[PDB]
Amino acid sequence: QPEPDMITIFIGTWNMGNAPPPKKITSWFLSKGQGKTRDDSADYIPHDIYVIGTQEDPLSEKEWLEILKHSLQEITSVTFKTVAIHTLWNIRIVVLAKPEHENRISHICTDNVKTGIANTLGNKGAVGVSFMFNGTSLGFVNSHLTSGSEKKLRRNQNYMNILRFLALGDKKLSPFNITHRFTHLFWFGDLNYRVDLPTWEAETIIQKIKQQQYADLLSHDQLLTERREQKVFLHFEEEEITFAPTYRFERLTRDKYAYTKQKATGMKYNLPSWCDRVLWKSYPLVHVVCQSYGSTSDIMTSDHSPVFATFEAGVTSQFVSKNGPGTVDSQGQIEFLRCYATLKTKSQTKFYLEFHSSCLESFVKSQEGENEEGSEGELVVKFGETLPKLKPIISDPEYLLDQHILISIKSSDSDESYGEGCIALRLEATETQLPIYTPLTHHGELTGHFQGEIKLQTSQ
Ligand SMILES: Cc1ncc(CNc2cncc(F)c2)s1
Repeated sequence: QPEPDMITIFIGTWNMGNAPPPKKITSWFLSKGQGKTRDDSADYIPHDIYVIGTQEDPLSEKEWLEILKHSLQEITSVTFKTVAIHTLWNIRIVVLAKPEHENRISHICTDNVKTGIANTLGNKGAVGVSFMFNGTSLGFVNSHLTSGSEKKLRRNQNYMNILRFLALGDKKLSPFNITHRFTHLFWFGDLNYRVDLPTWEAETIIQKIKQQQYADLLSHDQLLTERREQKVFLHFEEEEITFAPTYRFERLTRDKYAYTKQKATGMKYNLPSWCDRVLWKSYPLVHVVCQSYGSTSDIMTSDHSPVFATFEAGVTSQFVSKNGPGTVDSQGQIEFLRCYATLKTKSQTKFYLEFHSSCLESFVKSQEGENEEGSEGELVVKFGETLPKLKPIISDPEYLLDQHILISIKSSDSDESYGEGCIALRLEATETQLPIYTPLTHHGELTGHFQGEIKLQTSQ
């Protein structure tokens, strides 16, 4: 039975509004309703992995798992295995996988982050799950960010706290946050970004939604505008939105948006908004294709509608050779030529690099680079031809061309990372000098760039 080179992944996010679900929720897992929906001809085909994020979830873990498993069994006639479940307050993540994957999944991690301080600590934050699927690392984040139209900056701060402090994936990747630890990272939830239009325009917005004319609303969506301005979710993707705003509905229908200020809302307006979102970030040149992104129309117990997204994702096999794992494969090497880091720092410490990759026995430290002053007042750190030659554990091009090198540039004075990025080994040529490039981030904000050339030698 061959190992897969692709899987499909279902991502669901639903703010349940503290109400139990209705008896039938299958439309969620079938990607049926509004937006980019799944073809009816696929309804019996199970996804490989289902990741369910809830917010304001009133159920016990046992109660929700029974509903989820019975839903999937009805759709697919498959009894899914529980990979992980983790709950912080009323924020929950469930991961389910086809039984045939049970011995493909390992290194399961869970964690949570509580956002805010004093007043604002006690219900917002994030839960996450990571694991290895054969040779591929997968991370999943469900976050419930700060509410309210005038708190976009708070949401952005919540985002940065979550990516800094959520401890998932390989703890040996010490310089790297969750935005660099996984082949594929999915981040979803009630992100709570709003359509920024004046309150007086509520009925006009409702009109536009009834006409299915979303363009003049999406152009004011705070998540799209903050992402365009590089304030949040730098280097993440989101599918185009083609479904109506998923908040705030009157319960038990979808005919009415409930936007007016009430004592129950803290006298705040809740103009119709795309609160409920799915974004992803995959390593460079890894296959990932969104095959659905939409909302259900028939699940009406909450003031939010459920959101679904599905993906094709590239995966690799747990490779063994005569040599690696447990030795190098002398026939393989990775060389870096003419490399330099450009950093936004004012600091004047010397810097060194760390190269991390599961194609190495352990990470590799470089010599210090040569600092030069750049023409527009930046720091340029030159490595020239001084970088260590990296010795992969396996030389087979079928393995090595699918790998990635994580790079951290660290201060010699403090050993703190000033920037992290990732280089794909999926090159146009071997034994050939080729340009490489990554942006560098720290705490998920842009701090610089790394560029140079690579020369990859495989056994072929
Ligand atoms: C990484 C990014 N590149 C462009 C972005 C903005 N995308 C957008 C879509 N629709 C309506 C808008 F106002 C903006 S985010």
